[PDB]
Amino acid sequence: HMASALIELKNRILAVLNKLSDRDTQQLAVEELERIAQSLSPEGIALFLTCLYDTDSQQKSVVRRECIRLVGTLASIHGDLLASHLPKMVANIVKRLKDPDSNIRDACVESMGVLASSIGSGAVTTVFVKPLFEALAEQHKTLQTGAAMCLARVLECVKEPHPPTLQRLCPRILKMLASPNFLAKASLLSAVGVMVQVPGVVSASQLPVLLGAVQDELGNSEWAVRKAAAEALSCMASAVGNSLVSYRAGVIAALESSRFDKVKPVRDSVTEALQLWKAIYD
Repeated sequence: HMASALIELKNRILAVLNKLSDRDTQQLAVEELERIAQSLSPEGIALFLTCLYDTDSQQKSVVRRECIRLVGTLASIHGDLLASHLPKMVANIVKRLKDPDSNIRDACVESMGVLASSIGSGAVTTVFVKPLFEALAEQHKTLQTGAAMCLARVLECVKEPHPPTLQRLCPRILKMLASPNFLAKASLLSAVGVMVQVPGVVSASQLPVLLGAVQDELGNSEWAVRKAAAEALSCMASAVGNSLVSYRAGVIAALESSRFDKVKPVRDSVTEALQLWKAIYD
């Protein structure tokens, strides 16, 4: 009775998902799919997700771009009633972090924001972050650059950020910054820039350690990692400057050197940061 309804649901969904391939029908098709998603049982949800997870797999770009968006769109329509699926959902977005396609990457980040804001205190935040760390541990660049961007988007969107679980994170970030086989330092630096702006993510006692870590990447030989390092320093200035006044002399000294950098984008970045660290009073 219900089970044959689900087969008929699948049929209706598949019928629309094929309209995502043709480009003139693409938005008709998403609109249809969002309408299908608005009226849906628990079991209809699970079926719908299923369909998204399969069509996710590796066959055309616009299609999996849009299936990733709809994982997001689901979350924002149903909130908590969709909560126990969160792990399969996260797992299925992280899987696509591997594609060296920035359209997919953008979709993946965006959806993770939506998930984080829409769905569900406590170790809800665990179910989002563990997969990203496992991703950052894997040795691919495309993957760890993207997991870095998701990690940022997630922390600034998460509705109820358990600080305890979030504060056990800074140790592993330090470790990834220290290692010289970490392939994504520039993006991970960016993420630190966001994380210090997010109340409750970095305990004040870990800020100084992390400032060291960041300031050391002004000596990296990837110029994009040095640029990112300056930028992260600017972020810590306007965000937590006054928390770090003791270290101010240090940072300005570092940057007074770094501003002579061979590479204009590094100079330009170091310049903004220097002015900002010079601007702290409070």
